[PDB]
Amino acid sequence: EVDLRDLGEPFLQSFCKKAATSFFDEYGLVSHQLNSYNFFIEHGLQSVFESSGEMLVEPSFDPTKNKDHEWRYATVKFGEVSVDKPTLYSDDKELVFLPWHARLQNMTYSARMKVNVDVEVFVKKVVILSKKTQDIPIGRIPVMVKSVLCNTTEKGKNGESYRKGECAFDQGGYFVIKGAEKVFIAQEQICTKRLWISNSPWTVSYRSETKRNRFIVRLSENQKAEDFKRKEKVLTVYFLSTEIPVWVLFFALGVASDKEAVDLIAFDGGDASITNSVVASIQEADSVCEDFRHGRNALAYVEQQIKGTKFPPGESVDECLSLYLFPGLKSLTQKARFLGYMVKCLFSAYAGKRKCENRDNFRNKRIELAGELLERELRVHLAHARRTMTKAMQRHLTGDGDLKPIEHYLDASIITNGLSRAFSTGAWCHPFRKMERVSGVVANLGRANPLQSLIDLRRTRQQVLYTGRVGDARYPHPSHWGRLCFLSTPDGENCGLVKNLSLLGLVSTQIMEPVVEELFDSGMEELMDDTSTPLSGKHKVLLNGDWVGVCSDSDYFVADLKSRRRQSELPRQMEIKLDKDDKEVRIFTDAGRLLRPLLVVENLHKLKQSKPSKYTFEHLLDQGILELIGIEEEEDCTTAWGTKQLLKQQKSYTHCELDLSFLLGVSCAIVPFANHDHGRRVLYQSQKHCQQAIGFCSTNPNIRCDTLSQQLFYPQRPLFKTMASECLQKDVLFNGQNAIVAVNVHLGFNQEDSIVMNKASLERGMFRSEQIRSYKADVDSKDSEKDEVVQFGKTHSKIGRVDSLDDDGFPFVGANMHSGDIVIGRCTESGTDHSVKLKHTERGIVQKVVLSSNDDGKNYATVSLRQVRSPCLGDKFSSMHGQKGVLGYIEEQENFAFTNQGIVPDIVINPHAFPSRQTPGQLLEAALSKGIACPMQKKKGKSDAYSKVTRHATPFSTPSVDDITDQLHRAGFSRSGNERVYNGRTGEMMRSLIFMGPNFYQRLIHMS
Amino acid sequence: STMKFCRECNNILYPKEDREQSILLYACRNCDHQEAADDNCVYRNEVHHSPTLPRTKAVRCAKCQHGEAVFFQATARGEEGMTLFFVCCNPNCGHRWRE
Amino acid sequence: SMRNLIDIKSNSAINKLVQQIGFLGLQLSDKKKLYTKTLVEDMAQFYKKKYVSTSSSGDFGIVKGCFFHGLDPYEEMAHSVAAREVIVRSSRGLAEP
Amino acid sequence: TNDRRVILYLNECRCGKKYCQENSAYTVRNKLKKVSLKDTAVEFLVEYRKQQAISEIFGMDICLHGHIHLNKTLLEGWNISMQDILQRCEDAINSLVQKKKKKAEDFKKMNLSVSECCSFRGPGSSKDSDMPCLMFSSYNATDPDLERTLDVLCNTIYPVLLETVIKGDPRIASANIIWNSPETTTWIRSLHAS
Ligand SMILES: [Zn+2]
Ligand SMILES: [Zn+2]
Ligand SMILES: [Zn+2]
Repeated sequence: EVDLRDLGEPFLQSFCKKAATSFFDEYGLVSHQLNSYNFFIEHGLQSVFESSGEMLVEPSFDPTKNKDHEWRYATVKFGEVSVDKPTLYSDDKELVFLPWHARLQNMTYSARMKVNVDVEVFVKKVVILSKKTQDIPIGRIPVMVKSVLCNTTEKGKNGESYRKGECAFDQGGYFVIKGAEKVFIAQEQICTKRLWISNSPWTVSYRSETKRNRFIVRLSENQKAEDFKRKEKVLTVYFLSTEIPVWVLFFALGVASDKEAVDLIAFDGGDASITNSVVASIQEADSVCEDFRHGRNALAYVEQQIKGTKFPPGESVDECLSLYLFPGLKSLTQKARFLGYMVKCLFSAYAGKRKCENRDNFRNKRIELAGELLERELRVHLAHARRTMTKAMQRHLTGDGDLKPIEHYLDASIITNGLSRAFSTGAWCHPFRKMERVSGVVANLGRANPLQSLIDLRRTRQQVLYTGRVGDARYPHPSHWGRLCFLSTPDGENCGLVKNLSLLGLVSTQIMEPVVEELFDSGMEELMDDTSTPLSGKHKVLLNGDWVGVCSDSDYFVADLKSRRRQSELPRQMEIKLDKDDKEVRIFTDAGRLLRPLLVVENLHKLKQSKPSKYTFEHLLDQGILELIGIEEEEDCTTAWGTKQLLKQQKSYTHCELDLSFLLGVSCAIVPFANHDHGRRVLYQSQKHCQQAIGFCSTNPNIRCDTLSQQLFYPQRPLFKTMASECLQKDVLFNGQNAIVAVNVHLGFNQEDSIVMNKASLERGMFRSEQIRSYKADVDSKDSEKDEVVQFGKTHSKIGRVDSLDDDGFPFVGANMHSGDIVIGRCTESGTDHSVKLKHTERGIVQKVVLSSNDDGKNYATVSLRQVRSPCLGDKFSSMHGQKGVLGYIEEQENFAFTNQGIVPDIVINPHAFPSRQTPGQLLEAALSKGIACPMQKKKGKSDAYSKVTRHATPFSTPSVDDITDQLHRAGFSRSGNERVYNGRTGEMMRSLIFMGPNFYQRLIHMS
Repeated sequence: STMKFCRECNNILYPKEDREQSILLYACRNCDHQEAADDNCVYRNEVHHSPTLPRTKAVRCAKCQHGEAVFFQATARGEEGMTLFFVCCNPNCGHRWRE
Repeated sequence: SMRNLIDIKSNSAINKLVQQIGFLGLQLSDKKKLYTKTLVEDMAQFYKKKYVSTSSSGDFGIVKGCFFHGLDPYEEMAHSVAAREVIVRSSRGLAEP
Repeated sequence: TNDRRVILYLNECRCGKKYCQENSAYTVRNKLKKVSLKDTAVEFLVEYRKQQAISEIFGMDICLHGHIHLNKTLLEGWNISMQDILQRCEDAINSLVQKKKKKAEDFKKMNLSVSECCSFRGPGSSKDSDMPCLMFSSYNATDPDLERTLDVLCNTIYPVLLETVIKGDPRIASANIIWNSPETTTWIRSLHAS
């Protein structure tokens, strides 16, 4: 089987199709949103609250004895956190709470958090209710739909999935915040826990997002520039102040002598500039302190951490602070070696042997989804809650009054209002500076298509840092291959900053269950506990930017690690990175990389030997035929472009991609012939025109009370097929109808990108839409302040037009509301009208009346009007190729050119549109669909005569011209695509042959 | 300049010369230890740096049928003063001819 | 038909038709001065994607294919950075007139 | 930088000397194109030894001898002599201490450009002394008391030796010979029809 032929291409392409459809069966398309929110609820919520023990020193007074410091210093600490499923907390048997209740009643679909606090303040250091505090209300957190907390997920398909809150098209990765549908956008951050090499002052850097006391080593600063000084290394600012030279921090950590610190760095030898730099470093070192003499003669110069600091890092500023550098390292004999490694990296970057860190290369980037953002916001508002609480505990010095420890001091409304303003306002906390705000986060959720929701749920965003040489921050970088999309993007204020996650892209979540001990079983000798210098030229194995060991012959070691991962013995979300030049191995167990699956070229190919008729995706990840691969790991892999012929030409490949059209986004991958069009046209189609086309809306329109719902009558699917539309099996990814298009000059009405339809086709229902708009009002509870009562009524004294209103204040359910009437009777008892009225351009038949309310009685009213529109002489349409127009002339049927079968076109466009705009994909699509839908003669004998029919216009793997033209020759038509017509006015033969054939067109919103 | 180290303290050596015998000797600064030197160079730098010539495009070459032959000023061993020569930037040329 | 829909003389729309019957041409250079030199150097490096594994003929930035016969994914990406740069250039600024 | 360019036309034909035009094109560049010392160097070696007996000065003011080695092929390529380097270095170091600068380099030596010093290069380079010119000394601190604090003062005049010009005008930033095609496709001219 080592040839890998004899199980050839119809087997392998079938396997790729089955694997891709099983992929979408297991994961779906909103998988990352749900995984990050679920991870937050399962682990990170309890992980946030473990902060401290809440001491309280109560500094008020000391003149007298009865106001000494004799009242007890308190103590209290958090325990478990318990989160309910969301309920509607009414008295008299509280009720279960659903997202459609939240939308129609204008409330927040939120759940209650209860914390198991313990308090054991007890008078024994003067010169208890750990129990009865099991359930303390601490804020209300909102709940994602389809989460592990939403009540619409416990039943799979037909137990009770039909509840009253569902659509068959909805998959639900959104929120509901006071009646509105919110959605996070994925942010983009730098990958910390990695060394970062600048070059303007040469300042190699050990970042840490937590532990805001962490340092950089800078070599390109001389402190003066008079004649010139040699570049010497100063370990610059270390505790947000306090520069030190490098050698004081060597002999503070207990280096024995020199020539081991030169072997700790261990540069090339020679390259005078390096050794001149280090001897200048020593000569700068002894000029500021006489070091290396005692255990305190060098360590005593680490002295600026005491007073010359401006910010003394805690109490006991001594060797206790030596667990503020490098906490992942455990003793000083490794911290000295890691300092030597940092300096070796800096010296290797100076001589042009290691390239500096390119920021816009996406292996240096971690994407923050909803979990980390909720982490950040909740930490901010919890810290404010802790301060507000401890200021409240201190007001009861030396006299109790109200001492019940809980429910008198811990206010839930603080965290409640905080998390509400975070979603509603957009005032999102900055990831670095803990006082300011950022904005380009949670937005609204579009509903015009069911494709606009998919596009709106899969987006990632680079922020604007400063417009002085952003660099390549809006241009596709070769690390986007297979992960983000390199064709579709917005244009305008944020062109290229908001990027679309691809089809087969996935986002890693976290890896728990620590794996330091798991690496020993393939190599991985352990790191020593002394300088000495026994370290050879053996390779280095880092774990999240941390020395945990050293191995040799790594070409076998990473092979064995990948072999343990493919046998489901190491976790699946772990990248194995073998850097052969820098002599280094990196292992990632990180939260927020970008993963995608690939075919592993096995040497046995179990698919031949077994052949079941089913393949679950959990099953194919056990046999190691597929494999989740990140960006780091992929550049060590030579991957073919498909089983088509390309994995059969050679065997120099170690992987294969499933199919090449999965490089694109969710909306760009379904466009026929998409690599034939100019890139600007595909950007148009896949960012704006697909998001605007009129088509499917929902499968339960009785509950969606929103402004301007729209829908066609007869939606369709295209005649052709693409790969992604077949593996997804959503016909809601196509919103338009299969028009027949002929390119010909009309009388002058289709000039300047204008189109001409057929009136007979318009009268049989084609492109007939239907819109529904909703009108809303509100009034206080019933009688309370918690006259200006504008209670919904009639007010019979004939203010405006009241021909259709009933006594309740609202019309009836069959009315024919006119150009300008009264639509809601919101009038008071005696004063003038506050009633809502129609403006100049809204009218239509009443569909339903919905009357809901809020907790404080705030009664809500909803009236929906319905209209039916046929497309008028000012409306806009478009093809699948960014070729849009305006309907300018509606023509009667018997004047069109007709073929010998009597076929008439439905849309006629101008042939001056094609040689300039460079879209031959529309002509190829028309010829393909015309070759599909026609019959096939000579069917008697020798064949079933309908089996060699091409229906696949997959983008990067498309049928040739000879296939299409020989299909049109088989179907009976002319090979050039044309067709002879006769005129509808003179009736004789038009001299020029006309190009006809079906095309999927679209109808766009903002009609006029 | 290779670094040198002390045999007692293993710190870096500092070059230091007393003119009693006209001799160079490396000294340590840590304890008191001194010894006699071997080399000569106290310092070594190798400072750094470890086409923008005019081209024409209307003259015949020898091998390739191109117009280009980059011309720069030279003074060869059989030449005199200011002389020009013509070798095409194509590596097929390889030949240097006089006018 | 092609003699009669296009103005033969104009340079503006006579290369557009060679971009869809002939070949595209030079999609990448370092003189299209909005994307930096680093993008050019690692797009030149990224020609390891079956272009060094199979070939060294042609060059990065040169597309031997046309719109009508289709673009295989590398030169599609190169054409995307070119069209993206034209969008950024003709989109930004423009308040100087 | 638009305020600094000057285009120069050169049309003195002679009619039939056949490449007198292109010889006219480049010699006027040669009088103006700037070359320096810092570009043709390779290394820099100060050394107390090897000139202990060459130090003949009665009070022994002379101990350190900083070589600045060149590369031969660029010094032999552009027809740059070695004695004119001595000329242009000595008069510059005189005419800049005559300028009110300091009294740090008043006793500069600037000995001779020899093209073969000695079998040098203890630290590994392994060449055979090809233009090791400008083997100066710096006896300004007469009877040098401290060896190391005097070596740094032999590294405050190595830059001003590097930054000198050899052949060409000091004021010229560049000069370029270009554009053998005066037709209407290029920039604005004063005449070219001919
Ligand atoms: Zn010593
Ligand atoms: Zn030749
Ligand atoms: Zn020399």
